[PDB]
Amino acid sequence: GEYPTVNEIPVGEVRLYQIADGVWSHIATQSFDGAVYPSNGLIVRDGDELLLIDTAWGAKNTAALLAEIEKQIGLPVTRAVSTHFHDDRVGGVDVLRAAGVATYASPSTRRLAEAEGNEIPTHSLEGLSSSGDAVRFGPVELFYPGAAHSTDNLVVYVPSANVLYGGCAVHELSSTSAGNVADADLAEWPTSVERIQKHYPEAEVVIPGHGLPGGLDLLQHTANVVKAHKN
Ligand SMILES: C[C@@H](OCc1cnn[nH]1)c1cccc2c(-c3ccc(CS(C)(=O)=O)c(F)c3)c(C(=O)O)[nH]c12
Ligand SMILES: [Zn+2]
Ligand SMILES: [Zn+2]
Repeated sequence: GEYPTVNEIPVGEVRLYQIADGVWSHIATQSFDGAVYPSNGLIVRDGDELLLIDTAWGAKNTAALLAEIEKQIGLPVTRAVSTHFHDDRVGGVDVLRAAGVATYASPSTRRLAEAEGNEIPTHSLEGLSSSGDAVRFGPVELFYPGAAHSTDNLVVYVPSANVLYGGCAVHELSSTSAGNVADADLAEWPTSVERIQKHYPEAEVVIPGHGLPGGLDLLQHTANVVKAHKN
């Protein structure tokens, strides 16, 4: 019943967590540079189909994700959106594509994934190239807040449930630094978070790219930890 953590997640297994009616997060763990991390994605019911947001960080994790969705939900995943180009978002796209899932990302994400040697979603999401842009995609809205954790990071809102999935632009309340900042814009990140706060003031649940969901406080906390990292 509590939100899953690594201590409950061996690398290779996947857990789902009900967030709201027709909204789950998925949680998996992965090793990277000799340390183990959790990471989140999202599942949104789309009538009798499912929309997936982000892979489960790796090929075997993503296969395990699909099997867990079949066990717990039993509806087919038909589309997936990756919210930036790092392996915790696109690693497993090849598994999805071989399982019949149509994979999508912004052109920016596709270019960055290709340049870095990461797996590449098939379809380009236009209409997201300027900060503040939003488009509909099934039961969600996709929003480009500006550069933050990465230049291409997207945010996802589920209007039926007022669920804000921040992806890696948003950190959990317990965080003590801004995570993996290799590709970040620390100077722009607070402005991008401010755009998220102005756009989605009625968000009830906020989900970070890694760690525990909470409320709107995650947004201000993220700005605070990023500013202190920069300083
Ligand atoms: C898949 C990959 O993405 C980075 C990358 C760079 N180049 N290519 N891939 C990745 C690999 C390994 C670790 C991470 C983390 C991370 C998240 C939170 C904390 C705890 S905290 C907020 O208090 O600091 C952290 F310590 C690290 C992130 C992210 O922050 O989103 N992305 C990671
Ligand atoms: Zn990332
Ligand atoms: Zn991340």
